Amino acid sequence: MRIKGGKQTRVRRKKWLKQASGSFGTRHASYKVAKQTVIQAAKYAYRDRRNKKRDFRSLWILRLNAALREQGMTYSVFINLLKKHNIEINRKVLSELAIKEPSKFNLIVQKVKS
Amino acid sequence: MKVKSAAKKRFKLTKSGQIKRKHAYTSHLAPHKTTKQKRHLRKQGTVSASDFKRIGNLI
Amino acid sequence: LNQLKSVPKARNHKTKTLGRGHGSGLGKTSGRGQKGQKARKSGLTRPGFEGGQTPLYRRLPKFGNARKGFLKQEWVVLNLNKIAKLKLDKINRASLIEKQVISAKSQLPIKLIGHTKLEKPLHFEVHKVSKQALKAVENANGSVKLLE
Amino acid sequence: AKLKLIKIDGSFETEPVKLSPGLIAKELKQQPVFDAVLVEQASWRQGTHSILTKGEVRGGGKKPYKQKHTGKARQGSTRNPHFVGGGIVFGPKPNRNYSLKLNKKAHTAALHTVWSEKLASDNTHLVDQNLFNKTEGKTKVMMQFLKSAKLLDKNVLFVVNTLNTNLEQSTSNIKNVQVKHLDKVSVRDLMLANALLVEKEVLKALEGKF
RNA sequence: CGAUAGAAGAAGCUGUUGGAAAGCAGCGCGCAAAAGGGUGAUAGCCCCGUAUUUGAAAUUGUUUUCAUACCUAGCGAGAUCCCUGAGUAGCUCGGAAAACGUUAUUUUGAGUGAAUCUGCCCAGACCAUUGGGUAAGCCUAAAUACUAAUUAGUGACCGAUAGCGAAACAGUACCGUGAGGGAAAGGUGAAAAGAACCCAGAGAUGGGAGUGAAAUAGAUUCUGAAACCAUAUGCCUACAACGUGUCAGAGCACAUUAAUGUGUGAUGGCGUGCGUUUUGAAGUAUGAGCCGGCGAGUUAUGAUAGCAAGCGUUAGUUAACCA
RNA sequence: UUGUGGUAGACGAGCGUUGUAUUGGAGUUGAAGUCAAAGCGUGAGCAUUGGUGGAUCCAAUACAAGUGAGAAUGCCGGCA
Repeated sequence: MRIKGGKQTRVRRKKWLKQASGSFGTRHASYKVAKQTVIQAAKYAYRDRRNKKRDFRSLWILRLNAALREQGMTYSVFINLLKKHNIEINRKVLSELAIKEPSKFNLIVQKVKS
Repeated sequence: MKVKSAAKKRFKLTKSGQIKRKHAYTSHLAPHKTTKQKRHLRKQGTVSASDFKRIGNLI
Repeated sequence: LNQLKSVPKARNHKTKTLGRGHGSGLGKTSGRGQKGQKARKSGLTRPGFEGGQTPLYRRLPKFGNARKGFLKQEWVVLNLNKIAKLKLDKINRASLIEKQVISAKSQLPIKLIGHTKLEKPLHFEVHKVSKQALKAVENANGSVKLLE
Repeated sequence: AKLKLIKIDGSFETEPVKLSPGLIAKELKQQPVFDAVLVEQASWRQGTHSILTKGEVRGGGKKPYKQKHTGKARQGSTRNPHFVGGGIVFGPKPNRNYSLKLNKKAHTAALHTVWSEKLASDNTHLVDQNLFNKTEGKTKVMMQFLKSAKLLDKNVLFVVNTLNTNLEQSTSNIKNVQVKHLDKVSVRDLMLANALLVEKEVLKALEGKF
C-alpha cells in the first residue's frame, strides 16, 4: 500500500510560495527562504500595526502644536483649555485635519477664549 | 507477558488489591533491635499508594 | 443506517502523534523531554531497574510454601446466600452439572460454606461443611449427608 | 406484521398472511449493526501487501564512510530505509490479521433486528417455490419478471433453501440480482441490496432462529 | 475419474458531435454466457473468449472390483518341566539431557558389575506395602513442516525514485588481481500513416510542403513542474551606510475573480535570519547552496487505564476443530 | 463573569490525500495533471477562470494508512 504525497507537497509549497513576491532578486525563488521572509514580514507588519497608532497621535501633536505655538500657546495650554471648561471630543487627528479645513482653526481659537 | 518469578515469591494478593508484602531486617542480631520492633516487624503490610504505581506495572 | 450515512456514536477516540508536525505540536520526542536516556529510541527502565538502586525483590525476604511440589485439591464452595438464588432442590452431583455450577466433564469435592440463614428445607450431598454453615442448614430443616 | 405474497403475474396475491409480533424488533440498536456490517467487511484481506525491513533487504557489508574525515553523514550501514535500496522501516506485512472478535449475542440481536426491518421495509415481496417451476434458465424471462416487479432500482437478493435450479441458472448474466442461502446472508448484504424476495417456507425457521 | 492435442458456443440499426463513437440519445433483441481482453475515446449484441455442451490415438497419474502370491487364527486340559532380548540393569569418578545451573529418571569417557520373571523397573532421595508393566531386537502409511516448479485464478499488492539488483538482452555494464561488491533507463502515433516535394547549407540542421484530426504527436516523438538560462512591455536605480523588508507614499502605465484595483516606487518612520542544543545566540557555537521526489512512532501477542456496547447475577465467552 | 504570554507537557475538537464499499454526476461538446490571474476561508483547505492537456475523475459516508516534509555534516537526481 504505497502512498505517494508528491502532488500534495508540490501544491502545498506552491500555495506557500504564492504569498511571496516582489522580493530582491532570487529571494522570491527558494521555498525555504521565502517561508522565512513571509513569516518575518508578517511579524513586522503586526508590529507596525501595533505601533502606528502609537506614533500617529504624537505626529498629530507635532502638527497641531506647530500651529498652536505659531499663535503663542503650547499644546499643553490647548489640552488644559479643553480639560477644564467646554470639554470636547474632537480628536487630535480631526483637530489636526481642521488645518486642512480653511477658515476653521480661527473658529476654534476664538471659541476657546475664556 | 509473564509474571516475574523473583517478585511473585515475596508478595501475596488479597481481596480488592492490597498486595501483602514482607518485613526485612530479621537476619542477624536481636540486641540491635527493641522489643516493640521485634514484635511489630512480624506483622506484614501493604505497599503504599506511591509504591502502588511501582507495583502494578511490575506485574 | 446506510453506507452513505454510517456514523459512530462515541468511537474514534483521540490519538497521539509522535513524529509528525510541529504547528499542531507533538513532532519531537512527544512526552520524553530532551536529553534523556528515556528520550532515546527504545529508552526505558527495566521493571527491576531503579536507576542504580537495588531492586525491591532483593531487599525483602521471600515467602516459604509448605505446599511445594504439592497441588492443593480445589473445592467448589456452596455459600447459602449465593445458592439462595439457585432454584435447585434435592441437590446432587447429577443436578449440579445440569445447571453448570460445575463443569459436566469434571468432578470436584464439594464444600458447604456460609452462615446466611435460608427458609427452605432441601437435601444436601456435600463432602465438606463449615460448623456455622452446618448449623445454618440443619436449623433450616434441610437434610445434609456428608459424602466421601 | 403482515405482507402479501407476490405472483409471477407481477401483482400481489389477494391472500395476506399474518406474522407474529415476536419477530418485529422493539429495541433498535444500529451501532451493533454497524459493527456487524464492519466485521462482514472485515476479514476480507488477502495478505498481498508486504515490505522489507532493515535486515530483510540484501546487500553487501560495505561502510559508505569511515569514522572521520567525511563531510557528510556517517552512513555506517550499506542499506537504510532512506537509501535508494528501498524498504519501509515499518510498512505493511503479510501477518497483520486485523480481525476483530465479535460476540454472537449482540450480533444475533442486531441480525434479528435488521431482518425485522428488512421484512417490514416494504422492499420485500413474498414469493414461493411454485412460480419458478416451468421456468428455464433463460435470463429473458427473469428480466421480464423483474421489469414487471420493477425491482431493478436496487440489488435483488434471492434467499434460497430448496435450491431451485432455474434461480442459479440466472442472476449471473445480470448485475443487480444474486442468490445466497438463508444463513449465508448478512446485515451488510441486506442493507446493500435493499431489495429481495423471500420464499414462504423459511419464515418459521427464521423466526425460530430469531 | 483424469492430465499431457482440441471443438462448438446467443443477441443492432438509426442519428449525433467527433479524424475515428463502441461513448451519447431513440427505437429493438438477447441468454446456463452483459467474467475478461482486443477492436480508432470504456461495445452485452464487431471479434476472440466466457458460462455451458464437448473431446485424448500414444504417454502418464488416481480410485474401485475381480483371479491370486505373502502374512496372520480359537477353545480346553497336565506341570515347583525349559525360556522370554548381560559388559544389560546397575554402584562410583566427571558429565549432559531433562523447566531443572546435575536432583528423582535417562545416556556414558574411566573403573566395577547383578537377577532370570519366584525377578526387575518405575510411582522426582530412599525404605516397606501396594499399583502397574517385564526393558536390555526391529518396522510402521494417517494427521506433520516445506514449496524449486507446473496448471488455473485472485490480490481494501507495488505501478519505472517503488516493486526481485534487474519491465529495459541484469548479476549485464563496471571495480578491486581476487575471494567479493555491484549500474541507470518504459510509454510517437490510430495506422510510420517516419516528415514525400522545394530552399539555404558539403552534410548534419533548419525552414516552408505533405501524410496525418492534430507534427502543443517529428523519432530529445503521452504531458513537460521545480531549480537554472536568457528576453523584452512598463517603472525605478550611478551622494550611496538597509538580514534588503514593513507601515506609508509622489509620480508613472494600466484596467481585475470591478473591487477604497493592479504593477512600481523619489522619499519618511520602523526594523541585527530558520531549525539546533544550552541558563541562553543576529552570533566570531553547529548544520543548511538551492531545487524535485523520497525520508524516520507500525505490527503480532498479552496486560492495564478511559469511553461505548452486549449480556448481566453462574452469566459472558469459547481455545482448538469442523461446515 | 473570567477571559483568549507560553516551552516542556496535558487535554479537546477538526481538515487534506489514496484505496475498498455502497447511493450520484461529469467527461473528444475535454477528465486529471501542469503552469498563470487582480477569490473564499480562524487554518488544516476550498475554489473560479484562461489556455497546455488528451482520457480520467470529483462530490457525500465509514473502514485501513509505504498518510500529511524545514533542515537529520539527511538518499538520489538537476542546477548554478
